[PDB]
Amino acid sequence: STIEEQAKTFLDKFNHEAEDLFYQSSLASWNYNTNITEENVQNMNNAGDKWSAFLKEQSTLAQMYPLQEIQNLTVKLQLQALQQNGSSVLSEDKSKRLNTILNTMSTIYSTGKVCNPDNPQECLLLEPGLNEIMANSLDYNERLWAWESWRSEVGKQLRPLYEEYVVLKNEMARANHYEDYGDYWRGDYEVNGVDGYDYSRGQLIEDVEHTFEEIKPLYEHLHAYVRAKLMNAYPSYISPIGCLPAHLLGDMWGRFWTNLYSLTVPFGQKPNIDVTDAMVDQAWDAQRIFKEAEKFFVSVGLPNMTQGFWENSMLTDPGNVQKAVCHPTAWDLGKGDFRILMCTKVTMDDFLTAHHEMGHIQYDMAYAAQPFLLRNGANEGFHEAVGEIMSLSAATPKHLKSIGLLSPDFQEDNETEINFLLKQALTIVGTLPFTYMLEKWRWMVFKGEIPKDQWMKKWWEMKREIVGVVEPVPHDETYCDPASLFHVSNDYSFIRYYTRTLYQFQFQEALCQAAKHEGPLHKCDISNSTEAGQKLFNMLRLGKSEPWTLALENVVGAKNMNVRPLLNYFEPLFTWLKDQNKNSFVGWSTDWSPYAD
Amino acid sequence: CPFGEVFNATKFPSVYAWERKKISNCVADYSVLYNSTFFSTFKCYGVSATKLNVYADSFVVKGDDVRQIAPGQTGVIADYNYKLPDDFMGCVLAWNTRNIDATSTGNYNYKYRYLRHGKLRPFERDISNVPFSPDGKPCTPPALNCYWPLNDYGFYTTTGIGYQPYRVVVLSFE
Ligand SMILES: *[C@@H]1O[C@H](CO)[C@@H](O[C@@H]2O[C@H](CO)[C@@H](O[C@@H]3O[C@H](CO)[C@@H](O)[C@H](O)[C@@H]3O)[C@H](O)[C@H]2NC(C)=O)[C@H](O)[C@H]1NC(C)=O
Ligand SMILES: *[C@@H]1O[C@H](CO)[C@@H](O)[C@H](O)[C@H]1NC(C)=O
Ligand SMILES: *[C@@H]1O[C@H](CO)[C@@H](O)[C@H](O)[C@H]1NC(C)=O
Ligand SMILES: *[C@@H]1O[C@H](CO)[C@@H](O)[C@H](O)[C@H]1NC(C)=O
Ligand SMILES: *[C@@H]1O[C@H](CO)[C@@H](O)[C@H](O)[C@H]1NC(C)=O
Ligand SMILES: [Cl-]
Ligand SMILES: [Zn+2]
Repeated sequence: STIEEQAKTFLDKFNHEAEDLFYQSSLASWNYNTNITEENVQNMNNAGDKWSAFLKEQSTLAQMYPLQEIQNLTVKLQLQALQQNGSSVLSEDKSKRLNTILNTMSTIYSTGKVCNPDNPQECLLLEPGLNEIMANSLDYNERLWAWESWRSEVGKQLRPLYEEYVVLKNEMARANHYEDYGDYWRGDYEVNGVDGYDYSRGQLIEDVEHTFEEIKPLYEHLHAYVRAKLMNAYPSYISPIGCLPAHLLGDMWGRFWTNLYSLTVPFGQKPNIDVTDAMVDQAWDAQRIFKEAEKFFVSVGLPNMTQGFWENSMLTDPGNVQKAVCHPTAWDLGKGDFRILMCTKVTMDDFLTAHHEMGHIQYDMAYAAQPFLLRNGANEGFHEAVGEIMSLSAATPKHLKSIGLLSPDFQEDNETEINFLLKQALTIVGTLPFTYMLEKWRWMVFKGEIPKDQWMKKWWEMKREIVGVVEPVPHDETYCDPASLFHVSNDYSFIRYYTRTLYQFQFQEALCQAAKHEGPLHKCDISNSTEAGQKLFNMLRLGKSEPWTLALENVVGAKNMNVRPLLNYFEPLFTWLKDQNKNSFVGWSTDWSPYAD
Repeated sequence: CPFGEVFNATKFPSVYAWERKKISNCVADYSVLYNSTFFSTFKCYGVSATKLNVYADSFVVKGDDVRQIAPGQTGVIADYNYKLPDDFMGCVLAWNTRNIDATSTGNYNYKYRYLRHGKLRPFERDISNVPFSPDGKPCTPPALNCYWPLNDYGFYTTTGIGYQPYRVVVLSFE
C-alpha cells in the first residue's frame, strides 16, 4: 500500500513498543526520586538507556519513510518528531566531543564554588549560600563580591567551552537544513502545511519583539519606581537617570526582581495575605490540600484524580532513613498512571503549588487519549501556562473565603491590591526584558552577528539598552556572563519563559470572561464555572495533535500571541506607577556606570 | 453447574487464543453470579430472566478493551482477536484482576493481535504467529516492514484502571 499506509503501521508498532518501554523507564526513575539508593539509582539508568537506544533505533528506522511523500497531517507530525537526526548527523567524535563540552559545562556550573578574598576557608556554592547572599544581603560590597566572584571564577572557565559549543552546534543545526542553532530552536513554534494556522520560524522573532514593545511603558515605569526605592537602600550608588547595577537586583542574574519586595513594598504597613498559620489552625494536612485542589477542578467539570493517583502518589516527605528529592513535580508515567511527588508542608505556598502541579496532571489526563507522540503541550510554553493559571485563581481573596481559610469578614482595600500587583510585577514583569534580551543575544550569537571578541561588549550593550541594567565591574572577553546562568550553559531554549508568561494571561482573561467575572482581572477566580472548564479543556485534550495556533484559538479566540491581556492584569499597577513616577525620571541612560569614576 | 470450572479458573488464556467450553444438559440457576458486586460489566445482549435449564468464552483484556466485546464495536481486540456477531447474542461479564494478573514488576504473559490481513468473522480464532508484511510478502525480521502480529499486554499493578487486567467471560445461547 501507500508508504503512508506503511508509515501508519510503523507508528502503530512504535506506539505500543514505546508506551511500554517508557513506562518502565518512568517507573525506575520513579523508584529513585522517592528512594535514593545505589540499587535504585543504577536501575534508573538501565531502563533509561534501553529507552534512548530504542528512540535512536526507531529514529533511524523512520528515517527510511520519506516525509515528502505523506499527505496525512497527523502521521506526518509523528514521523517528523521521530526522524530528527539530532546529534547523530555529526562525525563520530564531533558529536562525542560536543557531548564532552555539554557535560563539563553542566558540571563545573553545579560544582563551582567560590571562596572569600580574605578568608580562604569559607567557600560558597551557588546553592545555597551564594544565591542566599544575592537574595538577602543589603550590603553593597558583599553583594558586589558575590556577583563578580561567580562571573570571574566560573564565567571564565565556561568561556572557552561556550566558544566551541556555538561552532559544533551551529554545524549540527545547519546540517539539519536550518540557518543556525537559533533557527533550530524557534523550530518548536513552526507549523507548515495547514492553511491559515501556519507559523514560520521567523514569525516568532517579529512577534516577540512586537509584543515586547508594548511592555516598555509598563516596564519603564516599574523600572523608574524600583530605581527610586533602590536609591534609598543604596545611598549614592545609583543615578536617578541611569541603569540599575546588575548586582543589586535581588537574585544572582536579575532574572527575577522578586526579592526586592522588602526594599520596594508600596504600603509596607499593610500586612500579608497569608493563611498558612490558619491552615494549621484547622489542623489541615497534605491530603486536605490535594483533596481541595481536586475539588477545585471537579468544580469546573474536569474529572477527579485517578484511584492510582491517590494510591501511587507521594504527598509528604517520609521522614529520614528514606531520603527523597523534594522538587514539586507532576508525573505522567504512561498507562494512565498519573501521580505527584511533593513534600507537602501545611502552608499557603505549598497549597498553591499543589493546585499548580495538579494542573499539569489534568492536562496530562486530557491529552492521554492522543497517540503517544502527540502527548504534550501544544508548544514548549503551554504546560506551564496552564500550571500558573491554577495558582492565579486559587490565590484570590475570594477563593480563600469560600474555602474557609480567609475569614469571611475580611475586607479588601485598594491598597492591598496594589501591594500584591507590585509583588507580581517584580516577578512576572521584571523577567520579560531580561528573558527577551538574554535570548536575543544568543540568537544573534548563533546567527553569527556577534564576533567572538565583542561577546561581552554586546551582551552588556544590550543589558543597558533593553533591560536597563549596568555591570558594576567592566568585563572583557575573559568572562562569559551569559553562560553563568543555568539555562544558557546547560543548553536550554529560554524564550519559552517569555511566551509562557504571555499565554498564561491570554488563557486567564479568556477563562475569566467565560466565567462571567465582574471586577479587575486580578481578582478573578474560575472556581465553580464549568463553562471556564469546557473552554480550557477544549484546548487541553488536543496535546500536540493540532498546531499551537489552533490550540490557542480554542481558548482565546485568536491564532497568535498577544500582550494585551498581560497588560490588562497590571492596569491598576500601571496607572498607580505613573503617579509615583510623577517627579521621578522614566527611561534611562546607557552611558552612566558605577565604576568609570 | 460447571461454572466454577469456567470463571473461577486459576488460568485464563490470552484474547487471541481464547477458550470455548461446551456446556449442555447441566442444570443451572444463574444466581451463582446474578447477585454479586464482584463484577464490573455484566451487560447482556438478549435477555435477563431465569428459566431453570450454551457456550462460555474465556480470556483476559485491558480495562479500555472491554468496550469491544459487544455487537458492532471498534478495533484491534474486536478486529483481530475476538469478534461478536452483529445480531445473535447472550451475555458478557468482566472483573478486574489486578490482584492476580499483574505483578508490580510486569506481567507480559498475556498477548493480543494487532495486525492481520483481514478482519475476523465472528467467533473465529487466529492462533497463527507469522511475521507480517503489509504487502502480503514473506518476512524475515528484523527487516524493515516486518512485524510480529502479537503484542504483549504488560500488566503492571500501578497503571491506570483502563490499563489493568480484566478477565472476560462471554455466554452464548444455543
Ligand atoms: C489521517 O490519519 C489518521 C490515521 O490514524 C486518521 O484517523 C483515523 O482513521 C479512521 C478513519 O477511517 C478512524 O476510524 C474511526 O474510528 C471511530 C472510533 O470510534 C469510529 O467511530 C469510526 O467509524 C472509524 O472506525 C480512526 O479513529 C482514526 N485513528 C485515530 C488515531 O484516531 C485520519 O482519518 C487520516 N486522514 C484522512 C481522512 O485520510
Ligand atoms: C526503599 O529502600 C529500601 C531499602 O531499605 C528498599 O528495600 C525499597 O525497595 C525502597 N522502596 C521503594 C520505594 O522502592
Ligand atoms: C463552588 O464554590 C462555592 C464557594 O466558592 C461553594 O459554596 C459551592 O458549593 C462550590 N460548589 C462546587 C460544586 O464546587
Ligand atoms: C471525587 O472523589 C471522591 C472519592 O471518595 C468522591 O466522593 C466524589 O464523588 C468524586 N467525584 C466524582 C467526579 O465522581
Ligand atoms: C466460585 O464458585 C463457588 C461455588 O462453588 C462460589 O462460592 C464463588 O463465589 C465463585 N467465585 C467466582 C469468582 O465466581
Ligand atoms: Cl550576567
Ligand atoms: Zn509546573
